Amino acid sequence: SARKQNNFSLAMKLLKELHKESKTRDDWLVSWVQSYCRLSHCRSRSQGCSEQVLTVLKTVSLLDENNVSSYLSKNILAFRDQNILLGTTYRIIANALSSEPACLAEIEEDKARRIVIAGLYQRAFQHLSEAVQAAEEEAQPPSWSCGPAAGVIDAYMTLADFCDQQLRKEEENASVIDSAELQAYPALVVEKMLKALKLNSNEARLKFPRLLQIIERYPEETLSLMTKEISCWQFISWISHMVALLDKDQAVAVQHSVEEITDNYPQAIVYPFIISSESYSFKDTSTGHKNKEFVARIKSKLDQGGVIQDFINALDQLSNPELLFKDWSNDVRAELAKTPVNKKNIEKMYERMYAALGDPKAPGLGAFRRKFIQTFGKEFDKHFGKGGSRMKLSDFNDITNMLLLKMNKDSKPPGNLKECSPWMSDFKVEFLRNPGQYDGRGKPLPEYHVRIAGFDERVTVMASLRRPKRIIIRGHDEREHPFLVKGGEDLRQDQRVEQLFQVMNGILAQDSACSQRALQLRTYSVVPMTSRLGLIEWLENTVTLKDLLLNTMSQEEKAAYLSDPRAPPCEYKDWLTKMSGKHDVGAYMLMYKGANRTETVTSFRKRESKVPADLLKRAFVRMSTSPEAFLALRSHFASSHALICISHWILGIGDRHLNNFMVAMETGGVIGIDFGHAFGSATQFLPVPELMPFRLTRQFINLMLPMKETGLMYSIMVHALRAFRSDPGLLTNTMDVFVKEPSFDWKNFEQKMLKKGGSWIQEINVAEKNWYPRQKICYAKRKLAGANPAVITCDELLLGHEKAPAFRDYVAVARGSKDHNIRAQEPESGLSEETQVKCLMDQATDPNILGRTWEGWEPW
Repeated sequence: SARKQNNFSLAMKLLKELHKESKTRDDWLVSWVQSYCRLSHCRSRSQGCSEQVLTVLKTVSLLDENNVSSYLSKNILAFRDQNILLGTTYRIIANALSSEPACLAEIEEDKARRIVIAGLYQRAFQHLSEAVQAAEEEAQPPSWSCGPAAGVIDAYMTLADFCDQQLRKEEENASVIDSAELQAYPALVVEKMLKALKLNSNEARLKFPRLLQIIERYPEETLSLMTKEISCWQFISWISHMVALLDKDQAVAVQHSVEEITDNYPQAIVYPFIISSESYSFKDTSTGHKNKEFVARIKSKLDQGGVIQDFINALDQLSNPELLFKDWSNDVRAELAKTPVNKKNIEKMYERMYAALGDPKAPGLGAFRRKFIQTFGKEFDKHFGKGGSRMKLSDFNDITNMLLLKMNKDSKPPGNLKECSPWMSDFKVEFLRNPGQYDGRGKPLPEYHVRIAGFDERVTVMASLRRPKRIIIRGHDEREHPFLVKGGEDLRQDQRVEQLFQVMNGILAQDSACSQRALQLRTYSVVPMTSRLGLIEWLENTVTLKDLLLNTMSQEEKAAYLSDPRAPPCEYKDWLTKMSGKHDVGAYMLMYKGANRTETVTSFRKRESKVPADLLKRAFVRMSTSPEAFLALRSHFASSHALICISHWILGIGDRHLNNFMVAMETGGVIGIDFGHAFGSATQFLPVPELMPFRLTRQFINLMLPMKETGLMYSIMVHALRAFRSDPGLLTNTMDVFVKEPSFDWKNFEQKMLKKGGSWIQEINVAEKNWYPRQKICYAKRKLAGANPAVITCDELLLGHEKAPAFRDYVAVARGSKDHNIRAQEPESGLSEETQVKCLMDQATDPNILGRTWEGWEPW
């Protein structure tokens, strides 16, 4: 139990006090696997772990043979011993081995081949990985010996994870002998898999569909074993991933999941219901028509008692008007350029809408009534009487901006309260429906389902871009539950975002340091629905901190705050127009001189951002009823804010404005809501050249007051990194599948755009046929995950487009600005553990990289 301690020297004296004591022979065995699980802990070193292995390997076979002939435990113990052979095989990247006479040859080849130059320099990887290949197969007898469950899983997994890193390492080179050994592993992926899983490590199933297309899939391994899956539950979390793939993905291989979906349709019918609708896609050709017709009957297997969905959809449509217009003027115009598509695709985009406008007095919408459209669709029955009856002309693409604008001046008058005349509110339950939300955890768990107990007629509009509309679901289990409305949003990437996010805080559990001081990161449950719509969960008493800044001005310092924003785009926009002629781009490539920039931000960010350093902590005295809980919630304020800069950086930014992650009034805590841009796009993309990793506003550290030394405390970011590196597979294997997979995520992010506006969306797809990375994201992404510092070297390397002016500034700012200020020159582009963070916080408040920036992005 001493080994629990995450410190090191302690387990050294204590091995000695159990190593001496001899009276039992089996005591000394546990002392071995103790000393070697100890060996495993120090293996988090760089060369130290290897050294420990070198020392333990000399004494691992030293007394192991002597102590006992065999044990169920000895065998498992043998498996553990084999485990350290992995610490041997790894690490040497063709480097110069330090001066180790006598010791190296003696154990490099002789201790590696059994159990010179012909086998090492080019082949030591094969010598060592075969000594452990033959050692791991000697962890197969736990499959034949019955026992108490626990030990088999520990090796089952670690067996497999040798082969994932085997296969992706194999995704770099190809030969004939590697392929014969590569034909010995991939059918061994399913065996370590399953084996009556009792503790879910779900990442493995997900990598596997990729394994069925990269080679000729294995029907039998997938047919036999996968029906014996429970040998409860587990049918869930893997929810959406399969249905997409089975219908069209993987051809015939994809079908093996139709025995999956129907070995999982019966139990928990409730969940895929909401998605499988969205997962229609399409079906093609001949041998799949036999199967397309099959799951089309699986569709007939779920429309029963599922006759309630159309009504729900009608209600959402009745609910919004502006979202439809913007999902209309952009989809209509310009997409009729190129080669004209008058096929079935462009005619249905009508039926989604132009049929939702020719039927408000017709049976299409006689079953799903609206009231705003009742007048509007009637005001729209007339204009569509002339605009719709078709056309098929291309010069009128530009003329549709006249009509849209006219109806925009007719769509802003309405949008009023109540809105219980659109019916959907007065939907109720008859004969017990002869409910929203779902549970996706592991384990059986029945009675979990909430039941909808009608709505409340009252509603709330909350103005923000798309103008969403808050909702309180009134519910069965004697409680309520509020929701929000985003019917234009493709809630799918943010879906996996939170999945990857409790992958995150699902690793913050297990580290002694992280757990010690209790440091988790709150997130919620988006619920996507049928691609064209979706809703979102809504906590209480949280708000945008921007309002904690407005109401703290008081009409006094608000007459001094009315113009406070005004101090940027008056005094800062003027300083643009002197840099170059006024416009939208900012002519930021012309923005030159590196000290002039530092002048206007050391001068104007001081004079301005000293007004809200007071105002901030002054919004922090109101929060405080008494002077003792103040040092708890300003405290938890950082407790949260540090877990996000570090976190979002790994994710690919948070890009969240002062209204895009919200603070909670009651207990601080900064759950972040914005998830539009991801990875490098927010800076890699040309339409908006914006660069900064996290956000650290000059008047933020100001809040902490005399927190100038370091920041976030050197505590936050070091517990942070440390938890991120210690287990690779998870965070790693999660993003790697998240990409390359969904068609929306890539090349269709050009389509995810036109969000703010549309002037950005053009000239992207034509200039971005070089945005097909997959292999240059993830590799350079995992070196990010903690394996590399660089930080600066990362961004320049990240952007492909020539940067005559922009690239120099980024390189100049990342290293040059701080390289005469040494925050960026001296940290190596090779490796450093926590150094990269010290500058990471640094390479943000540098007034040089704060100067040339975006307006409204709250850059202070």
